[PDB]
Amino acid sequence: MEYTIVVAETADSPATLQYLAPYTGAALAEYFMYRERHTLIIYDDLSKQAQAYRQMSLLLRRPPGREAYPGD
Amino acid sequence: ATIRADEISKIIRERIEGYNREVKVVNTGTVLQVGDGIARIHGLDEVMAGELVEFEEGTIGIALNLESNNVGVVLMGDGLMIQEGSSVKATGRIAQIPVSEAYLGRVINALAKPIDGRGEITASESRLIESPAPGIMSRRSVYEPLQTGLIAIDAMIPVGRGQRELIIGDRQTGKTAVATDTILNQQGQNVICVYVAIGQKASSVAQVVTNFQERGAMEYTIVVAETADSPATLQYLAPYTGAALAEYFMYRERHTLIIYDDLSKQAQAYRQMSLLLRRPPGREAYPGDVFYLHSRLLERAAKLSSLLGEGSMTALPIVETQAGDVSAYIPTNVISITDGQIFLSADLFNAGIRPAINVGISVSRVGSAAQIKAMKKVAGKLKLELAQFAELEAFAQFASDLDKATQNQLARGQRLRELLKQPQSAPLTVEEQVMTIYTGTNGYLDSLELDQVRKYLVELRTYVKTNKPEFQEIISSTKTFTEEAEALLKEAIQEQMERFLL
Amino acid sequence: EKKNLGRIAQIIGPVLDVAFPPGKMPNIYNALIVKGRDTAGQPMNVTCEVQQLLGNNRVRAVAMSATDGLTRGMEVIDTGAPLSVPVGGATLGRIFNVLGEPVDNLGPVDTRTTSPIHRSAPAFTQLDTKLSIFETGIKVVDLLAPYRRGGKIGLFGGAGVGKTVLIMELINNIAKAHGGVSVFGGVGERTREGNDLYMEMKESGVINEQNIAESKVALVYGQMNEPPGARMRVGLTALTMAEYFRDVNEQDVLLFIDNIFRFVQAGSEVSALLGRMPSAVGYQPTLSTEMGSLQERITSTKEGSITSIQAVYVPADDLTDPAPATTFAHLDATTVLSRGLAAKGIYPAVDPLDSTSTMLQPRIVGEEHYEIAQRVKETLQRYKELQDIIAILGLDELSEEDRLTVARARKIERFLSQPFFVAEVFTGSPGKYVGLAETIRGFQLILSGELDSLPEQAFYLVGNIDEATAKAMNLEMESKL
Amino acid sequence: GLTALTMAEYFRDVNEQDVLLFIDNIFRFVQAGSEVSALLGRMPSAVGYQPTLSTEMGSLQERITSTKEGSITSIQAVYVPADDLTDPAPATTFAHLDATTVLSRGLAAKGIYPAVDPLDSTSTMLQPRIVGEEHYEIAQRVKETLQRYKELQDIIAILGLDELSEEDRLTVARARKIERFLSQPFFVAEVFTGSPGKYVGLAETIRGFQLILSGELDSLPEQAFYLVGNIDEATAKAMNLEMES
Amino acid sequence: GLTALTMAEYFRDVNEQDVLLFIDNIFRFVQAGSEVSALLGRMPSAVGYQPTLSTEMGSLQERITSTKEGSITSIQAVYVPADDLTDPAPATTFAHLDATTVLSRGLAAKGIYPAVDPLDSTSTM
Amino acid sequence: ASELAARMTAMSNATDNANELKKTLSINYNRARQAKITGEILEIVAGANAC
Ligand SMILES: Nc1ncnc2c1ncn2[C@@H]1O[C@H](COP(=O)(O)OP(=O)(O)OP(=O)(O)O)[C@@H](O)[C@H]1O
Ligand SMILES: Nc1ncnc2c1ncn2[C@@H]1O[C@H](COP(=O)(O)OP(=O)(O)O)[C@@H](O)[C@H]1O
Repeated sequence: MEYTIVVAETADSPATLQYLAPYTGAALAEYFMYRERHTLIIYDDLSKQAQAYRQMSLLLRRPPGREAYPGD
Repeated sequence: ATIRADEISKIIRERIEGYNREVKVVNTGTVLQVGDGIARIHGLDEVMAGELVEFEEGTIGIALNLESNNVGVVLMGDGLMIQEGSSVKATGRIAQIPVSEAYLGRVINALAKPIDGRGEITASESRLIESPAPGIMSRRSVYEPLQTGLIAIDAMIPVGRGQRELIIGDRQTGKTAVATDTILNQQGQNVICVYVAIGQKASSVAQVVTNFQERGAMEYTIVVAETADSPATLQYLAPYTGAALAEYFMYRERHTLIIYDDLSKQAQAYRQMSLLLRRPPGREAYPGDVFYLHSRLLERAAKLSSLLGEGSMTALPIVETQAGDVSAYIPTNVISITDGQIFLSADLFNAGIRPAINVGISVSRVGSAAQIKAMKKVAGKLKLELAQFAELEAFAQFASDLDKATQNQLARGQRLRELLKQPQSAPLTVEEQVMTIYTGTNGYLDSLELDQVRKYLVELRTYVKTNKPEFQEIISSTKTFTEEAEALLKEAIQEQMERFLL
Repeated sequence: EKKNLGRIAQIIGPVLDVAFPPGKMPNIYNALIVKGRDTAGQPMNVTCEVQQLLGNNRVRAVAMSATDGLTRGMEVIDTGAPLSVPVGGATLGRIFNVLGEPVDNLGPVDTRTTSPIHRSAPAFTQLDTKLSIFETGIKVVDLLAPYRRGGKIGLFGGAGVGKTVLIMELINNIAKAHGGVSVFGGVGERTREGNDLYMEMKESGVINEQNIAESKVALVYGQMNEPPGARMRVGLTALTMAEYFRDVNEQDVLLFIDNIFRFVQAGSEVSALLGRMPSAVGYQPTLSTEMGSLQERITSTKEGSITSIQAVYVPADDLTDPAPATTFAHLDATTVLSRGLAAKGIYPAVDPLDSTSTMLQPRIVGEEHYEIAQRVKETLQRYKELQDIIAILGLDELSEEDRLTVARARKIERFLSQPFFVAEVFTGSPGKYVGLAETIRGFQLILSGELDSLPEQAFYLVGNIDEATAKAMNLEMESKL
Repeated sequence: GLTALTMAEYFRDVNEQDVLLFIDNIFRFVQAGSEVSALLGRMPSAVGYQPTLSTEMGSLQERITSTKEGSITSIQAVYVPADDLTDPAPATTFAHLDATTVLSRGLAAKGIYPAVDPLDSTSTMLQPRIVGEEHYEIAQRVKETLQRYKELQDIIAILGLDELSEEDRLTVARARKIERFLSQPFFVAEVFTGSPGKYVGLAETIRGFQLILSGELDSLPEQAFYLVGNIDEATAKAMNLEMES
Repeated sequence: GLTALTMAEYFRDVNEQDVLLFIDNIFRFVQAGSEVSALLGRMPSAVGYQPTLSTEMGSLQERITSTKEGSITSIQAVYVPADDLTDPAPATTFAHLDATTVLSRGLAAKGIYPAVDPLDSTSTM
Repeated sequence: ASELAARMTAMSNATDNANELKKTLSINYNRARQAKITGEILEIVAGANAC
C-alpha cells in the first residue's frame, strides 16, 4: 500500500463516475510518469466502463451500434 | 413528425406574402436538404412519379417520393455540387434511355451516355427503363439452342434462346470466363450480346472490353459498365438500362443475349439505398423488396410468340456465393426466379478442373428442347457415364469390383474430365463438340495417356476440320448424327490415331 | 475560400452541425476549419468535413480532431475544397497526420502543392489494360505468388513474423531496382509501434535522416488516439500522396496500408455516429462503395502505377465476414506469413502453398514460369504430406522417387530464403536482389537433377543459384580442410 | 390469391361442386403484403415482416373450407426463404394446413426425387380409424426405421457402417432400401430423366413396404429400388441388374 | 425487493443483529424495469433490457452489505433465461455475488439433484 | 499386422471425415454468428426508431 493508489468507484455509482474513474487513474499515473518515475496502472474490467458509457450514451438518445454500444 | 423539410423560412415567407393566388411553381423546384442518395425538392407540383428531373450541376434525378409539400428525388450520381436552394427542372418524360442500332461497339455508364471516348451516339428516344415484361399470351416455349461454346454447358446443361440461366459460384471461380465465352461464341449467329458490369473493378471491365475488341466481338456487343467507385443508384439501375437496350433489339425480331455480372452487387446497392432511406430491412439487412428487384428485371427475358416477331432475350445472371453458400438469401432468390443454374465450384477450379461446373447440382429446365438432335444423341451416354463417375470418384477411393471399375472410371470418367476442360476464351463450334463427345463417351478414348488426351483431342479437332469438310456440312445441314457422319468420323479417328502414335 | 463564415449549432460527440448564411454553404466532402478556443488561453482550430446538408442553412460535419472545449457559436470557416494535403517530394521521409500536418517535429512542410483527397478515379480510357508483373526481387514472392502492377496484395501474417522487415525490403527494392517511391499509410497506428517503425526506417536507410528528400518513403499516420473521422480519411490522404507521385512524376508507386479492416471499422463508427441504419453484420450501409471509392484509385494509368500492399485482418477468422469479403473483391494476390517458417529460420517467412496469386497463369507469366512454379508447389506439397511417414519409417524405408523428392524439397524450402538489405543490419549477410529470370533458372536447375550433389545448407540464405554453388564449394572446402 | 379464392368459392357455394384450388407460392402473397406494409407506415415484425401477418394469412386460409355445399381441396406451395423452416411465413402457414409435405435440399441433391422428407412430412389423416390399421402400422414402422437411421447418421458419418451391431446395420440397410423406394419417376419429369412416370396405387405401396420391412427383399441391390414403383418392378430391376451384370 | 431490503436494513442497523435475507428471483426485479423502460421513453439497450441495467442492479446489490455493526447474509435466486449464462441480467449479478452456485440442466436431466454444477459454481471463500 | 493396417485405414478415413465435418460445422457456425449479430442490431435499431 505504500506505493499504491486505489481508485474505487463501486457499482452503485452513477454511470459518469464509472466512466471517469480510469481517466483519473491515468491522470495520477501521468503526473508520476512525467516526473521521471515509472508507474503501472490496472484497469479492472474496462468492459464495465464500456457499459457505463453505453448507459449514459443511450440515455442521451444517441444512435446505438452493435450491442447498443455507441460509435465512439 | 412535428417537423417537415418544407418548413424552412423562405417557403413560409413566400406563403405568408400572398396567401390566395393562382399560379404555382409549375416546373421550378428549389432543392433543399440534399442528403445521402436523396434530395428533397419543394416545388414540382405537376411532376410525375418516375419523372426525370435535372439539377443545376447537371445531375439527373428521378422523382420517387411525391409527398404533399415536397418531392424526394433520388440522385443518379454523386450529388456533390448540388447547391442548397438551387433550381430543379422537370423534363416531362418518364425515365428513358435513347436506343438505336448504333450502340453496338460502345461502352455505357448506365445512363446511355458513353464512357468510351468515341463521341456521342445517334438515336431515336424511346424504350422506358422500366418497361413491362411480356404477358402469358405474348411468349412461346423455348425451342432453339444458344450455343455457349463450352463442352460441359452445351452437353449437360443446354441453354436455349429465351431462358434465364444463372451462373452461381464463388469469387474467382469462373462466371466471367463463362460469360465472355458465351459472348465470344456468338460470332456467326445473329445474336446481339449485352454485357452489364455492375460492381466490377474498372480494370476487369478493361480486360473484358479489350478481349472483346481483340477477338472481334464488339461488332454485336454493347457494354454497360458500372465500376466499384460508382454511386449505389447507378449500380442499382445499370441492369435495367441493359435490359431496355436489349429489349429494343428483342422487339424487332432479333435474338439478344444479356449478362448481368454480379446481380448480388446490384442487391447490395439496393440494400445501401434502402438503408440510407431508412426502410425496415429483413434478413441479412436486405429491404424485403429484393426479390421484386430481381424478378421484375429477369422476367423480361422471354421468347416472344410468332405474332410478336419471334424475338428473344437470354439472360445469364451471375451471383457470387460466400464459401459456396447456395442456401443464402440472394442466391436462393435468383434460383427461385431463373430457369436453372450453372454451379461453378472453388475446389474444382483451384484443383485444375478449369471450367469448374458442378454438374450434379446444375440443371436447365429446357433440356432437349434447347439441344439439337446431334448433341442429344451423342450426349445422353456422356451424362450417363459422368453420372457413374460422380459416385465412383466420391465413394470409392480405389473401387468396388476393382477390375470393371478400372475399366469404368479410368476409361470413361477420368478421361472425360480432361475431355471437358477447356481453355480461357476458346469456344468450340457445335460440330467439334459433337465430335469430341462422340470420341470420348462411346468408348474410343479409353486407352490414351492422361496428359496426352488434350493434345490428341485438339489435333483430331484440326484434322477433322481440315480433311473432312463433308462431316461439318452434314452436321451443319441437318444437326443430326447420321450413320454416315458416324462411320466417317470412326475411320477419321483411326486415321488420326495412327498419325499421332508416331 | 472566402468570408463564408459558419457558426456551430450542435456538438454531439465528434459530429458537429454548422449553420451558414442562406446562400453560401459548402458542398458535401468539403473541409471547414473551426476557429475554436483552447481553455488554456490560446486559440486552436479544428478541421471538419461536411457529410450531409440538413436543410435551413445547416450542414452536418465530422471532426478530424477532438471536439472537447468547443462552444456553440464558434466561427466555422468554409474552405470550398476537400481536405487538402501537401504533395510532392516535400513529403518524403516525413510523418503526416490526416490533415497533412507534420507530426515528426522536424519542422514545417512547404505547401507548394496541395491536392484534394476526394477525387474521382482515372477514366476507363485512361486505364492501362496490360497485365504486367511487379517484380519485388524476392524469390518466393516473384516465383510462387506473383504481384501485379496496379493491383492490391493482402498481408495475412500475424504479429511477430517478418512483416515489417518485408515491407522495408519492398520499399528499398522498389527504390533501388525501379525508380519508384513508397507511401506508408497507417490506419489505426498504435503510437509506440509508429515510433518504433519510424526509428527502424531511419536506421535501415529507408528514411535518410542525414539528408531528407533522398528518402524512399512518405509516412501518413492516422492513430488510435484520433477520432473516427481521421482514422477513416487517413487512407485517402496516403492515396493522394501516392497519386501525386504517379500522376506528376510518372513513377511506379508502392502504397502500403496498415490494417484495411480498421479503415472499415472507422467507417462503421462514423456511420453509427451519423445515425444511419446499419448493414448486415452491423457494418455501414455504404460499405462496398466506401471501400471501392478508395480501392479504385489504386490502378495503373498510362503514366505510372500504384501497387498497394494492404494488411488484412479477418474478424473471427472467417473470410465470409463483410469486411474481408468486400476487401477480397479487390485483391489480386495474397501472401501469408508463416509462424513456423519464421521459427525454423526461413526468413522471409512467406508460406509458399497458402500464398495465392491470380497472376500465376500461363497467359500472363509464360508457360515455362507457370510449369516450374506448379512443379515446385507439387514438390513442397508432397514433402508436407510425407513428413509424417519420414517421422515413422525414415528416409531409407521410402522409395527412390520419394527420397529424391524429399531431398529436392528440403533444398527448395531452404532456397526460398533470402538475405535482406534491411535485415542485414542485425544479420550481417550483404543482402541480395534476385530477379525473376535468375529465380526460374535456379529452380529449373534445383528441380531437374543438375544440382543434387550439394548440401542442404548450401542453398539456404543465398540468392542467385551461382552463389548457391559457390557456397557449396566453400562448404566442401570446409570438409577438404 | 383473393380473386382466385373468390372464383373457387362461387363454385363451392352456388354450383355446389367439389372444387380444386392449386395455388403456387402462397408465400409470395405474404411477401408482397410485407412489401406494401413497409411503405404503408407500419412497424415491422420479427424478421421485417408485417405486424399483420397471422391475420393476413388467416383471412385467406379460413375461407378455403368445405361447407355443406361443396369442398375446396387446395394444394399450396409454400416457399421457405434461405431454407429456413422456422421463418415467420411458413411457421404461420403450418397452423392452417392439415396435410404438410416438407421437401429436403439434401434429398433433392442426392437425386432422390421427389425430395419429400419422410419424417417432417406429417398429416392429420394418418390415424388407424381413417386409413385402416395395416396402412397405419406400415407407416409407423417405416417412420420408426427412418428415425433410427436419422439418429445413428452422425455416428455412421464420422466412423462408418463398420462399427454398428448386426441389428443396427440391418436397420441401416433397410432404411436405405426404404429411402430409395420412396422415390418415384413422375409423368411431368419425363424430360428430366426419361423412363416414364409410374402411377403407384395405394395397396401396391403398402405391399411393397411390407415386403421391404418383412425381410423378404434383403438380398437384392438398393439401385433396384431407386426410381421405380410397385415393388414387382424393383424385383424385375434387380433381376435385370444381376443378369446384365 | 427494495421493500424487503429496507426491512432487512432496519434489522441490521437499528437492532444490530445478524439478518438472513432470502430473495427469490432477482431476475424479476430487472425484468420489471425492462418492461417499464420503453414506456419511460428510454431507448433500449443490448438484447432488450433497459440501458440502466447495471446501475439499477448495483444500487440494490450494494445496499446489501455487512456493515461492521451488523451483518446480512443474503441468499439470492437468479433466474438465468434460456440457460444462457452470458445473458446480461445474470452477467451483471456475477460481479455482485461472493459465492456463485450455478445449477446445470444436464445434471437435473439425470437426477443429480441438487444439480449444482461442480466445475462452474465457484466461490471466493 | 493386418488388424493394425485395417485400423490405420479406418483411422485415416475417420480423420478425413472429421476434417470435412469440422469445415462444414465452422461454415454453419459463421453463418449463425452473422445472423445473430444482424438480428441483434436490427432489433436494437428497431426499438430505438420506435422510441
Ligand atoms: N476456363 C478457364 N481456363 C483458363 N483460365 C481461366 C478459366 N476460367 C477462368 N480462368 C482464370 O481464372 C481467373 C478468374 O476467372 P474469372 O475472371 O472467370 O472469375 P471472376 O468472375 O473474376 O471471379 P470474381 O469476379 O467473382 O472474383 C481469371 O484471371 C482467368 O484468367
Ligand atoms: N530476413 C530476415 N533475416 C533475419 N531476421 C529477420 C528477417 N526478417 C525478420 N527477421 C526477424 O524477425 C523479427 C520479425 O519482427 P517484425 O516483423 O518487425 O514484427 P512485426 O511483424 O510485429 O513488425 C524481427 O525482430 C527480425 O529481427
